[PDB]
Amino acid sequence: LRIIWGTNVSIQECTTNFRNFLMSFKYKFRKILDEREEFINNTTDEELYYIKQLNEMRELGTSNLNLDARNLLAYKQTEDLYHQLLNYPQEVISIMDQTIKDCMVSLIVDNNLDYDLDEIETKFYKVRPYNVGSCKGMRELNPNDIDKLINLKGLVLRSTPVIPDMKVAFFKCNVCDHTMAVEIDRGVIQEPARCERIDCNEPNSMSLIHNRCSFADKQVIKLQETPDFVPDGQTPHSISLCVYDELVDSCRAGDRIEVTGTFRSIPIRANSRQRVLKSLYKTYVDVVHVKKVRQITDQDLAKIREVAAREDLYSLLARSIAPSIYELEDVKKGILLQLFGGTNKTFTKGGRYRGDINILLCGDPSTSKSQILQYVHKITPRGVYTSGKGSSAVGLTAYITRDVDTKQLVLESGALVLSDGGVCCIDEFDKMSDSTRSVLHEVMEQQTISIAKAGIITTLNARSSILASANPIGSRYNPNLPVTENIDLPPPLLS
Amino acid sequence: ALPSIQLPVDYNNLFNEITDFLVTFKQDTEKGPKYMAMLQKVANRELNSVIIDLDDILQYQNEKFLQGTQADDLVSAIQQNANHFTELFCRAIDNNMPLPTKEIDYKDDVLDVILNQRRLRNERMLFPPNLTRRYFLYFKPLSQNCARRYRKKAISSKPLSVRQIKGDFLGQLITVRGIITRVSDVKPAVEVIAYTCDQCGYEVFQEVNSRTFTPLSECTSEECSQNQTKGQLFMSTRASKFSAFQECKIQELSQQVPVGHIPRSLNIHVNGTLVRSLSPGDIVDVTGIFLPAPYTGFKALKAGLLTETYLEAQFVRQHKSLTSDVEERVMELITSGDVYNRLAKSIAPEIYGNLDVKKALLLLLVGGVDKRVGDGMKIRGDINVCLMGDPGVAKSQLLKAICKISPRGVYTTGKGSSGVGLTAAVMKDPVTDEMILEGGALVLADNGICCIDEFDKMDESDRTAIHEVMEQQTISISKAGINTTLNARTSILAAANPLYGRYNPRLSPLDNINLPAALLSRFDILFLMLDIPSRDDDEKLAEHVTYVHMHNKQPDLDFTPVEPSKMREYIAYAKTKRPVMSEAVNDYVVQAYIRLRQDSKREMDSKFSFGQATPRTLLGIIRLSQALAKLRLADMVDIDDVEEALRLVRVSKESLYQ
DNA sequence: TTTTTTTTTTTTTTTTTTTTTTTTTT
DNA sequence: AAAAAAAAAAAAAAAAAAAAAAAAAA
Ligand SMILES: Nc1ncnc2c1ncn2[C@@H]1O[C@H](COP(=O)(O)OP(=O)(O)OP(=O)(O)O)[C@@H](O)[C@H]1O
Ligand SMILES: Nc1ncnc2c1ncn2[C@@H]1O[C@H](COP(=O)(O)OP(=O)(O)O)[C@@H](O)[C@H]1O
Ligand SMILES: [Mg+2]
Ligand SMILES: [Zn+2]
Ligand SMILES: [Zn+2]
Repeated sequence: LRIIWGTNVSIQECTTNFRNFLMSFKYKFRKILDEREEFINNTTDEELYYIKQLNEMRELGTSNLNLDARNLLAYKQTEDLYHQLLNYPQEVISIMDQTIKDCMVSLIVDNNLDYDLDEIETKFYKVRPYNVGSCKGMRELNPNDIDKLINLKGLVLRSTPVIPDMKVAFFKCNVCDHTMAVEIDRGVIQEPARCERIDCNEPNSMSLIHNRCSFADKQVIKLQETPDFVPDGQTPHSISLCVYDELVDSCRAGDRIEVTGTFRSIPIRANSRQRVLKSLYKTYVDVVHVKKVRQITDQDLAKIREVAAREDLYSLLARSIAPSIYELEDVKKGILLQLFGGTNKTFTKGGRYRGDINILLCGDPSTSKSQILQYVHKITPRGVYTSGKGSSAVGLTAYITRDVDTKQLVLESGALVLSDGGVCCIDEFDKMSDSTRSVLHEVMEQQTISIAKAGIITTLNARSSILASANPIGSRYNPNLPVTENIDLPPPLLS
Repeated sequence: ALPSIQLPVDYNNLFNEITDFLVTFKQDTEKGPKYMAMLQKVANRELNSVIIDLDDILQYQNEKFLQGTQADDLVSAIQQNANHFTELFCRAIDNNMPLPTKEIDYKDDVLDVILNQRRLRNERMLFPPNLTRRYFLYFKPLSQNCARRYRKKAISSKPLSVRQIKGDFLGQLITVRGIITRVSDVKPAVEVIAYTCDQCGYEVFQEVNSRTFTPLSECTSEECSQNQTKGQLFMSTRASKFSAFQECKIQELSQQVPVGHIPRSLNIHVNGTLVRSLSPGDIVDVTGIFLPAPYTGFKALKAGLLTETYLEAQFVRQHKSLTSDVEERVMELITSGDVYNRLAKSIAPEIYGNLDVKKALLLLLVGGVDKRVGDGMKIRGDINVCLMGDPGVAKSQLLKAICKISPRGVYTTGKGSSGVGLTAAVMKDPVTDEMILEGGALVLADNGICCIDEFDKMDESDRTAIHEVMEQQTISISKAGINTTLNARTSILAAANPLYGRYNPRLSPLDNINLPAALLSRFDILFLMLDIPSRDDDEKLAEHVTYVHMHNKQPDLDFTPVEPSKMREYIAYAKTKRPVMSEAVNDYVVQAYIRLRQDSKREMDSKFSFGQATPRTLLGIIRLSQALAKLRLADMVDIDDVEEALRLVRVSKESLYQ
């Protein structure tokens, strides 16, 4: 009956439509909707996709939903919500959570089991809609769609630490020591006027206790427009993203993500002191769903065992690692043996004994060693493929550098430390400088790197394996001359 | 206090004449008024902009002159002052707005819902008109043709420059010719702000006519008149009206700058549907109102009476596909015949000779097959052509000329600027002082040609990027904590300068230039153009050069210069085509390669040849056959195509002596 | 071998001005 | 209601000079 002020959304019909949608929907209605021909109806029409996810969530206890927009449009009666959500996301989502609140009860008591439901009552639920509409870049956003759900795509540049946000203030009285909590609305705190205690009742006797309040977590992300869609002679644009609650610390730096969220615009103050504002707002998005671009099962164990029971396991993974490479089976044998490595041990008296295998490939200049290295790069779990042509003399180890965003100090590890426990591939070994070479010498001898700069003295762990590829001087490796002259490498390093 | 002055202009008669012009005006050449048609079109939620023509206003004045009754020269009043006539015309439009004739179509418009909800409560139990407005009003400058038709001269549409804009033209409608250099993103600017008041009365509206404002934060309604302290106003974005705003900078053209001076710049502000009409790098003629900025805030005190300025834009005039037409153009060029030779020849018709180089530049313009093999293997189809030779052989016109043919191309030069390897992750942009990931020139040209002039003097820092592109075509990015890899598939056209002058009877080609052997091996083709003195060739070269100086036209000859747009149309169409190969064709390639290798084993000699053949040579043979097949043929490649590719490679190889 | 050559690395802010707009204070 | 006092508002940065290293050669 009554409608929330401003909008046209009413809870009464929305709740009923949603419950009908959930208990009624199947893949049958979905495949009737899309009906793109060659659509499979093999028992999927009666699978009850929503109810099975609902039950598996109830038994798991996790609160995560992936409601889609096309599926929401599939049902005829709930088609209203499709156009009623794009324009009023917040209120529709509020109805969403309120209906999911009793979606639990609708299924826990169907057989009248002994589920507590008290932890269900305490916990809250929400939704993560995706594929709301056609994806449009940030270069086409008008003020005509403020406070409306959109889907954006872009490169992640950076993230900020967790930001506290006050929810419940906490005031103490400096005379009678009475504690009272005041909720804040939209940021502004309504100050208590005088102490509620009628006996105390003193004007101007309030003190704020900062560490006794209640806070929630925020994160801010920075996006950049993808180079593919940019036109000629332009500079990429940027958008700031607000992330709350469980989605915080999800987007790593440098990834490319497609997100769903509400566009918003806020004013920013002209003068820091005065109340005055300037007639130009800033635009950002509050995100609700993010998508990007171990624990092996027992069946995996069984298949691993039966494959390991093969008559000749050596040759099979000899040929698998480099399918393109023809012949050169012996180097593949060596690399396959290297990728496992002998056992590692460190007994108290003698000390640690190495268990890493180092391999150097060299010879005539137009063989296929670089492709071999790029092949072994992918197979190994943790490894780095960087050429030795140049870069810093400690570019493979720690390098104390000044932070760019903040005028602070950061200790950044190198490529040998970042290949700990794996295989590190070095390309163009012959161009590596005389001063940085010694660094590798301490890596291949003691497997540790020590840095003593800017008041910091410390040691890291290398424990990696070196596979390198080099080129000679000239267009051929003449067998008559020995190895030393051609390869231009110190005898100990080759040894 | 404030003294008073008498001015001839009276706005009452002006408003009367605007009302008369909106109704009466008819196009003399649908029937009826010209503008009440488009107003009815607007009322149906279809047209978002209203554009007035001063030619049409002159037509109404001329009609009245035909009747003979006096007029108020509305066209001159608009030119002299235009910031007030916009509001006058907006009010005139609002008064005579036609009713919605069809398809009311109220679906989910938030402002519509708010306005409809207002009616019930207000009637059961005056706002700024601009809130209900949707159309945007723009003026159109005068036309010299219509002006010369009725004299009266013209000032608003004359193409002035940035420098010719004096302080006497402020507050008028003028036009400026220049090139756009910087354009910013679109942001919302508030026009009417609505505050919600704790269920006190109802939301209040305030208009903003400046760049800076103050919130109300006090409820003055009759129900809100009660004395109890109750709370301030909170802004509501949904009930507020925004507008699209954009700012750009226009710079004076090099032709119009006097000697010894530095070009100036002008600022342009655009609001409404006209946004996004201008992009960087465009030479345009922009009309608008020239207005003074307030310059307030900090650093205003020192100026005192000095002001900024800007131009509110209202019109844009830019100076400068699969269809049956382009379907027939390619057929016409096919029927023309001699596509190979004519295409090579028409490239830079000024330069006489070096015809094989012109054949190879065509193959570089087209691209070979890029096939993604399974299990991670990839093969490149891009072309790497390096042109070496003595100075003063037309080294650096040839290159520049090739850049014209393909739109996706960048001409990068020596250490004067760093663009080859500038894949930096830091950008100190003055507008916001935050980092922006900035790609280099190699990344910028995707599916394009990178013309690297003076490649000898370019530093090893760029040599790293050149080395990596030819290997994997994926640029790794700077170490500013982003760990990004960017696609950089591109073709390379390099121009070289031999060490200490010209060719030297030193036998090794490696001795002639500094470039490493590994770097040169990745190049698909190497061309040596040595300047050898011959008495016959100098005569024709001198005659060809001097004919251009005597008569600016190039020397007329039986050779026909094909039209450049046809060049581009055929090149693009060939690029879209995808060849395919057969098992029989590639069998002869093995015999060719084994013969080449059996030659190379004994080809090692004192002077001729560069090292020995490599499987990369076999790969480049197929890669070059790709372009020669794409040139005219389709589907399976001809056997003679391999012969043509081999011939071109062999001529390039034999260029070492020549 | 001891000469020449070469990159390169912080060096930077301590000051300003009279309005204009805010809070205290007789 | 009418005075006297007190801060915000900075922003900015390239272009040149001097000194110590880490690579080149008669
Ligand atoms: N075959 C030719 N046809 C026409 N003009 C030519 C030819 N060869 C050289 N030129 C002349 O050479 C000039 C163009 O090349 P230019 O000498 O300017 O540059 P470059 O070859 O890159 O040499 P540099 O090393 O001096 O920069 C023009 O004067 C042009 O007339
Ligand atoms: N044995 C081989 N098997 C397959 N391809 C080869 C072989 N030898 C050479 N090639 C070809 O030659 C090229 C070798 O380049 P690469 O080895 O990466 O350069 P680099 O000599 O710098 O390591 C590859 O493109 C590859 O296709
Ligand atoms: Mg030149
Ligand atoms: Zn108290
Ligand atoms: Zn009120």
